[PDB]
Amino acid sequence: RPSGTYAGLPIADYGDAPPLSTKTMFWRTSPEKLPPGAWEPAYLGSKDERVDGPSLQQVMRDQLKPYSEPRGLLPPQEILDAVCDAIENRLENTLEPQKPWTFKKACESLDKNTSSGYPYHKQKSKDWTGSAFIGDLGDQATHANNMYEMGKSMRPIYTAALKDELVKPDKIYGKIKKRLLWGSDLGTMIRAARAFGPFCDALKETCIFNPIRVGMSMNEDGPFIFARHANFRYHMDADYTRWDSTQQRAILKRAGDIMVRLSPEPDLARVVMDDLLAPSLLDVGDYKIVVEEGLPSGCCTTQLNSLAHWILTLCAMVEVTRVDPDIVMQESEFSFYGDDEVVSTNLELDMVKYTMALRRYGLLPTRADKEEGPLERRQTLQGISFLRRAIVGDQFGWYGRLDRASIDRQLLWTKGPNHQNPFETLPGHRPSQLMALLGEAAMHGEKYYRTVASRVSKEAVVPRHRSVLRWVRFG
Repeated sequence: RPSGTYAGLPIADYGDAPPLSTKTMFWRTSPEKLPPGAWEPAYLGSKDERVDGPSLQQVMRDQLKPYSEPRGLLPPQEILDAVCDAIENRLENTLEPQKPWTFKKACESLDKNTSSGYPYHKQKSKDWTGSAFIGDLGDQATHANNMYEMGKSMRPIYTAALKDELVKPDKIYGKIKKRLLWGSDLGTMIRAARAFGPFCDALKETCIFNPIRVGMSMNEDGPFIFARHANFRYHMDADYTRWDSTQQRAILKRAGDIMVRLSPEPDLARVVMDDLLAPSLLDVGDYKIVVEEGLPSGCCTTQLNSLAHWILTLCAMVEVTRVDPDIVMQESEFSFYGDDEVVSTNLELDMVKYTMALRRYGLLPTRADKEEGPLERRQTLQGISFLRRAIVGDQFGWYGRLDRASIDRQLLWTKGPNHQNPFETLPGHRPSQLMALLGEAAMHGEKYYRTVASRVSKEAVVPRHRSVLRWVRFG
């Protein structure tokens, strides 16, 4: 029945999480050595041969601290109110009304390759028949669904984890850092997917017309989305640091009012929503801690986080320019995917005050240069980035071009089963991935593609440069 603080946060109970994984899924594609510049998978803990560093638990503690930090301020009530209304008005106008989700659809929509979280901590497939859940997950899922249909509350229990992904060298060999993941429990996933799966489908259908850019295909949808943005005189990217842990529950509650209101079973979704926003129970292994503020990375949450982003951005804009939110929306094009943003506007936005305002809400915008100061607006869209592609304009139009280093990386590394040493190579010589690479290399001109296609060829239908450029850009 423990007590006290763990990493600045109140302890609620003993934890049930199994230990943090010390394994990576990335494998080198060749045995050849790697320059000291190259990205490698994030730190693997005590057992990590590359560097003797701190414990994984220590690394997670360092991630949890920002959630203990004092919130920034709320935007002035009247602005928050007018922004929330304007946003949800916009969505009422564009969103196609939906059928409620069944338990069957909810269960289908779940990613079967990830852990079911508390209490069973098991890969979802392991109890999946192909069309239903059985055994343990079947019970948990059947239970969660009854509570959801009854409008009864259930406390989510997230399982803390650290992201296995490629990071730049100083994250491994300098100050070691690893991204915190919140793994929802199955019951929560089922309740959230019934409540809000409709909103998500509806929202996915309008990824071109609305600023929540989730669902967008970079190749097919990119050039339209960018052309839209190019109609506006000024363009910017706030590029936030620690978005998730700086969120305010008060802002997320407004985002959640919107989702709820626009759902086909709003009384049922209300309960789920309130459950998702109540102080979060996080299992860090030793303990389950209560985290009252910030955003939980677990479950829908990508849309809730984009809504919140839209709310925040529009508040700063309304505050500085004094223009009504729906008018700001008339004179503006926004792109959001959680923390990621492009904002284009015809309005004469004061950058110093816009930045002041975002910092006042407790957000941490950052400059391109990494120097302190006001946010920078440009009169060209070229240069601004979104979803890891750089936005380029040419005689034929606007497109998203992934940078060289991202492409090089996908050559150097591949996914496989979990293992302890990232440099061990995978025996056996992935064409689906190899195709899309050649595509991305095409957008970079003559010299670069010819050195990529060379490497690709060594990994043993590889056409000419302009013959794939035209494929990936147009038909």
